[PDB]
Amino acid sequence: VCLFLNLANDPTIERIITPRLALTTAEFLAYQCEKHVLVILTDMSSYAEALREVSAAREEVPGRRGFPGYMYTDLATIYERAGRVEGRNGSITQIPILTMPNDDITHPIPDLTGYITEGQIYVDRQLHNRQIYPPINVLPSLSRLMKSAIGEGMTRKDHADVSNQLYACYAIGKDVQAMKAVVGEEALTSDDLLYLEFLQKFERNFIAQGPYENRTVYETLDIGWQLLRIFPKEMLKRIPQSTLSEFYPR
Amino acid sequence: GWTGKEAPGPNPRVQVLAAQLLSDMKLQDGKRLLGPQWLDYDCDRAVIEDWVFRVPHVAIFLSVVICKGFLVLCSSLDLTTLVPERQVDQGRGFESILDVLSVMYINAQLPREQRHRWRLLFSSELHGHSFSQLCGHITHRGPCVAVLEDHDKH
Repeated sequence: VCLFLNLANDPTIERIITPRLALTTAEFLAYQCEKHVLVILTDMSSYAEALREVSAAREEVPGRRGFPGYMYTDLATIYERAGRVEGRNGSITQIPILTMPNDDITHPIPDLTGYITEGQIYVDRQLHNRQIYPPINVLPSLSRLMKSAIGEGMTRKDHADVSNQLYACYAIGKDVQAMKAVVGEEALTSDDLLYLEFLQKFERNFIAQGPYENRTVYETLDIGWQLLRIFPKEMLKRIPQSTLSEFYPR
Repeated sequence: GWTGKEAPGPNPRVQVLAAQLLSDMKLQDGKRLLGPQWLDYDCDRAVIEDWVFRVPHVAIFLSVVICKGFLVLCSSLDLTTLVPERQVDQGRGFESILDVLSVMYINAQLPREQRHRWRLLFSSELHGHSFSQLCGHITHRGPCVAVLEDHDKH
């Protein structure tokens, strides 16, 4: 690990050139030294607070909400130094980390970083206020390149069907508890409480992790498969039969 | 429908059922068969004659080993109330925990009025591994027999 710290009491221009030291180190380790690099850029919203501060010193024109006109090509100057190349045996993965102000996703730092990058993770507040770690909201989170990261040869051949089935029984479970608060408790049928047994056991066995518990991918799906056995076989309709007859019964 | 699968080797439910009948074997001393001195009792006609009086099944089972292969159709027994009828819905390949000597044991201590039909209400390998399914399938369905088997084959 190389660690480029840059504090708030430090000058505002060192924060501008910090994510170009961390990528020039990364574009050396992967495209000259053939490693798989992961870049973490913590608080990229403070990058756009310094790029607004540098540009205001030069009396330049502000665009959307005070940020400069050239911020779309200045975020992409950072993000688009990534990906695998042909010929070299290295790759660069980037995980920038933002702070949406007052939980507004429509701010220009998340609106323009969702124009260049390929997904979201959405650390949620309503899961933090009920003491869950990590508080990841899987309903608005996405990764647009999930289809070229899983399957045979990468993880296992049941990854793509466990994932979008847990995503369906967490989506229905969030509708049941949204509707049972507004209509009442006695309207639940017996299949209907089952999507709440999942929702409680999904947030305690899958999403709750503990900050030093390192699960590999083979023990995230074996946690995920004993959560799909909460349902019977006839109710898992997002999972095909040719993989239900190999992994489901235990 | 109660075809409890025989084990290649000896069936372990034949063994533990047969020693249960010998627990009502009250020798004249008043003290039950305990410890490895339980094999050497001079059990005369004085002591087996209440055993067939106390245990109804050693009187029942002799009336079905003899009177079913020999096929005496005039027999005034009841076979509907000895072995219940397993009513599961079709289409689902479903084996049970309890084999036929066990469901001929539990059926003996029920009321006589109910002993003919055992219908499936919840089972963990067909209706999920959920308590919300268990509480939804067995509520409001009359008298029922819950039976479960843990990790140590108990």
